[PDB]
Amino acid sequence: EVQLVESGGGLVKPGGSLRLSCSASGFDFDNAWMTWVRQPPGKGLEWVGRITGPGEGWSVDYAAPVEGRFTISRLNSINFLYLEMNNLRMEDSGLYFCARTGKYYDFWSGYPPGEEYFQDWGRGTLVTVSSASTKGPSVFPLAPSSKSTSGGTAALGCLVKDYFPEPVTVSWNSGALTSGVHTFPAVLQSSGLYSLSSVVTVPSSSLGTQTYICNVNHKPSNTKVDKRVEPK
Amino acid sequence: GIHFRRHYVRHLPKVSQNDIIKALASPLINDGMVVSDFADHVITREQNFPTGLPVEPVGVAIPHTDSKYVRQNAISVGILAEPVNFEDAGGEPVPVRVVFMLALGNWFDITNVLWWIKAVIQDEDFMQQLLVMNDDEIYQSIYTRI
Amino acid sequence: YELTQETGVSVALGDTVTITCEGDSLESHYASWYQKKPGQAPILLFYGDDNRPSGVPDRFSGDADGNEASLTIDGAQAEDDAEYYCSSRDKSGSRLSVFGGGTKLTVLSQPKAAPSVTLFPPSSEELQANKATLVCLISDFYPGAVTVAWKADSSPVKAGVETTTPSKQSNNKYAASSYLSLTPEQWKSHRSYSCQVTHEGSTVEKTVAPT
Repeated sequence: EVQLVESGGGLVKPGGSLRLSCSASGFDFDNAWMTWVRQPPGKGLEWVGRITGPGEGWSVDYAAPVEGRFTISRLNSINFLYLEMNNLRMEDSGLYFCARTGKYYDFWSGYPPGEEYFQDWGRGTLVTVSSASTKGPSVFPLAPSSKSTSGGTAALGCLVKDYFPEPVTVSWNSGALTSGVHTFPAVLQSSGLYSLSSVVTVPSSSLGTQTYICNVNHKPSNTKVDKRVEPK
Repeated sequence: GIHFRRHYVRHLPKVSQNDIIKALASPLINDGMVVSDFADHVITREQNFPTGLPVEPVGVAIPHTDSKYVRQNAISVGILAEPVNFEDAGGEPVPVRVVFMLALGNWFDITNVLWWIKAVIQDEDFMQQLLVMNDDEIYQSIYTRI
Repeated sequence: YELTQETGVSVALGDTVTITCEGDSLESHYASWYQKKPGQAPILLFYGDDNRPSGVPDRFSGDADGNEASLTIDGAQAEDDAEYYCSSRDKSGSRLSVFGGGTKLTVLSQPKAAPSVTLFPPSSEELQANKATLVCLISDFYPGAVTVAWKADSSPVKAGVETTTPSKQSNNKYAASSYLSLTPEQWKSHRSYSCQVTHEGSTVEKTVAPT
């Protein structure tokens, strides 16, 4: 399938500015209509705006809540879509998707200007608008135990404690270890800081030899931790 | 934009389905409204997505292609002497006498024009006039519509 | 704006269900429909009069009448448990688009699954940082409702407990976690701590000790 990759998300103060980007490949980007869509935490999808193509002269339409504050543009030469966001408010917080947009019009039953639908989506980039400060996580090892696992296997993990804002990414052995990996949803603590855990189930016999490292990246604080997890 | 000159209207003799496309494509080439091989792309789209419209009494076809092959919005109208078969747009051999060739690069203009075309072809009085009126009268009545 | 949908609908596994969307713009415009699961991008299911993208199962189909559009799932499977969003114009003839609020489809009569529980004691490194966190990880259960209680020795503790709401895993079961924050001194001054998970009348209790 085609690939859409959003980036630029992070923590911004109310009243601040932010620029998101989306890289696109696998289809005719120059002729494609492109839409931004967002999802505030725990809520539904909300259409943000759409930029058209050359025939419509790159015209852009915006949702009423963002009109005048947001600007959608595109750089076709490198296949990028942008969302420039000014005077941000807390209600702008959320996951921002970019989507390749198709156009539909049924001749006999349709009414202008037909409908737009969203055939491919990126994974989204997270925007947090808040006056709270960035805190990087402390990462602690959860030493292997085979008490709760299948015969011959052991569970070990990492505790990613007290960070803000979301998200953190966790991989194991730089992505070389993926099977048996379970990264749990974060808990929001009363402190307003997040914590999460990631575990991986490994063969017991491998505990002696193979090294197990969890890689934790917290982009908003520009922090990367590579934590070695050893018995016992 | 709109663009629809007087030489974008013509009659056609007792012609291939392919030939009709070329005949109507030529003035749209002569003004740079479309790419050099506009007729080529229109023909190919028709074989996959036919544009015959089964309406009584006058059969209609709306040949077009993807908007990325257009440079300036334009319409070309043709009146066939004898009915030429066009494949049905709904997958179902439609005998066509009027052809509306659309060279529209703007989506909102595409949907606006298709909406207008729908209303006209459902008017069996104006559809009749098109079969008897000349290149001037047809051009005149059609031009008014905005 | 404003297309509107029911907040949630239920369906017996293998049964037929219909999700509706209503709005003035639907008098003139078709809707498109999207499936969305948490942490995953939306997927287009259906659009226009009768258009289903090639990878979408045949049991999904859409219809429209008056100010209403409907997505029907003919024979719901566990994998269909998800949020469904409809989309269309915000007004007849408008160049803007909008989504409905989403409808949660829950598929009932899925097989019960007991939670697997893992309890980790605080690490040496955390104790040296003068902190202490007990980590109780709960996974692979269905349905998605559990209660977590903590004990110090055999006395209940509620101070310093943080528990997530359960979330769907990619395998259609649920996971949750609970954290107990202590001081090193509290951790050191008890014989043991326990995490007790209750799911449909059954409990699993795990215990750890400063050792």
